[PDB]
Amino acid sequence: LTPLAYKQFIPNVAEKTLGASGRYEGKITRNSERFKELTPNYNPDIIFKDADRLMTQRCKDKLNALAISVMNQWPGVKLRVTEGWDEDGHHSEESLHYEGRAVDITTSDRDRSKYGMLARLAVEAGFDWVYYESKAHIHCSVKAE
Amino acid sequence: NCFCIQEVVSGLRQPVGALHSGDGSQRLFILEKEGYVKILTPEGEIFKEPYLDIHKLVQSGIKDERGLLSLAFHPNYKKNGKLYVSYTTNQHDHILRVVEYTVSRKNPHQVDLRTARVFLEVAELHRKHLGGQLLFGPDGFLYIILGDGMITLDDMEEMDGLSDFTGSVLRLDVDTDMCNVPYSIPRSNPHFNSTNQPPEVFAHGLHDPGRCAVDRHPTDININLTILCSDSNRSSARILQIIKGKDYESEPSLLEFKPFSNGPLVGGFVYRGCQSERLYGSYVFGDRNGNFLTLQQSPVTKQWQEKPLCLHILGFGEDELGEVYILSSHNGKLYKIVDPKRPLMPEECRATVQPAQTLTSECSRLCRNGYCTPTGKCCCSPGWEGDFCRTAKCEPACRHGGVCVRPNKCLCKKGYLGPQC
Ligand code: NA
Ligand code: NA
Ligand code: NA
Ligand code: NA
Ligand SMILES: [Zn+2]
Repeated sequence: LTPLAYKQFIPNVAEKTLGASGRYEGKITRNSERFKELTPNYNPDIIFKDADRLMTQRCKDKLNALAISVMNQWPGVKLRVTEGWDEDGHHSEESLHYEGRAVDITTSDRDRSKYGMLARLAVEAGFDWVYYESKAHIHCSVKAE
Repeated sequence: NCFCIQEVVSGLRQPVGALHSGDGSQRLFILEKEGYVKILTPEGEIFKEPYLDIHKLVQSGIKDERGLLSLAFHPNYKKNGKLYVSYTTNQHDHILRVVEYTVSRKNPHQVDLRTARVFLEVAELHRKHLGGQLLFGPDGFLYIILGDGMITLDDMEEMDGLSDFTGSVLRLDVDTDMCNVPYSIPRSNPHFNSTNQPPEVFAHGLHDPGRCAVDRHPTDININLTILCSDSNRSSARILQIIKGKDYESEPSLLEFKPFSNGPLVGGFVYRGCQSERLYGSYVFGDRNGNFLTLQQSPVTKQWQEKPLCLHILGFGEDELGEVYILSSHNGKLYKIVDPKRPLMPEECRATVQPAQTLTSECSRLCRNGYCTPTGKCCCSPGWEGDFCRTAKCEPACRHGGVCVRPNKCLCKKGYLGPQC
């Protein structure tokens, strides 16, 4: 397994193309009926920084599959989620974080060096779009219903 | 013992800083907070028409560091007429933008706004600790000092599209013959040819820097350039040293010492002027109340000594001759520092004023359907090729000795026919 380069993303296309995570339908709030597709992820093998556990199923799957890949990769190191669904603001419009289809992740030890390989693991985990967004975190996302 | 100041111009509109371009014209360009750059003749008069005017693009404010931040002329502006400006804009509180412009090839005293070419667009969450000071080094590369913008780690750890450039110094080679990119990265750079780090980053450790003094003639032999900054966040000063003939493999460390005493501090500078012989080589820093002081290290021991300098401040300036200026607060005016011990303009400081002339470079001359790099290369826009982008390029491209002329109209010589021959 070869790590992802800084500021590199897979697939090598725009996130909201059909090849990646697909188009963006709209922001998901609570008074919006579509809020029912979002459900908490109580995986004990994942660290939530912190309603940060709410997310779509395809996201839950890909994320749960990744949680294993991490501790399988490093000794006693878990998968850490810094941001998931955004209940309001904190993001630019049309961000998949508004649809619970996106997640920002790091390792438990905050070892920025591992981040490169982490992204790769997320790619093989089946994430529809992974992106080495910055030194501080990786951004992953999936498609919807 | 004491220094004196003489007024030069009033009625200024929220000045922030002033500088020259090194082209003989001895024009003093004055940056204004709200997005204007006015010119001051060597005589002392202000032009009617602004050199630059982008008050619409720049979103400033009073208090709040937003607005026109800094501007730096290319070392060869006399030939290429290239300049670089940093400012805040918006539509996330705002954006710190760094762009390259080019003076009108018709009028040397005004820039062609169409020649805008964006290099960096830094995301900003707040309106403090922005920085944005532009400057060139003896190496020729462009430096960019950026404050931390108060972007905590948590912020950058749970937010997308954040700078990742804030709180550090950047190194960009603007002299490139490459077209696919706005600029290139020096091999000297630490993170050059890297796969895990931003090649632009030269060093980090900044927070809320004022105007950093740039000593271009360090008293050292190995150190060819040194930059001294004053932070306030606590409060201290940090300086970055640089060697010309050195290929960095790692990050240059910022020296964090504490020379100053207690109070705040607007900024500083190193006197390179001719007017004063005693002030020569001395670092000078002042605060918003006109309280100044001088700094000086030592070849041996390398200790710093602080001596008070006898005499609302908004910024400083430096003409071609090296003479420093003060900008205070249409209330706003420019002053000039003068050493009473010597004449205002000694017989040796005299200099013939060569007026700014039109760009006569080869690129500025015959370069169409593209732009000129600071090195003179004409980067063709899509649909063009050849030295100066005159050779039309079809889609699909012409085959069998086919020559493109009209929009995608190939041209097959005798014996051939078809859309692409
Ligand atoms: Na404005
Ligand atoms: Na400058
Ligand atoms: Na290097
Ligand atoms: Na030197
Ligand atoms: Zn994200």
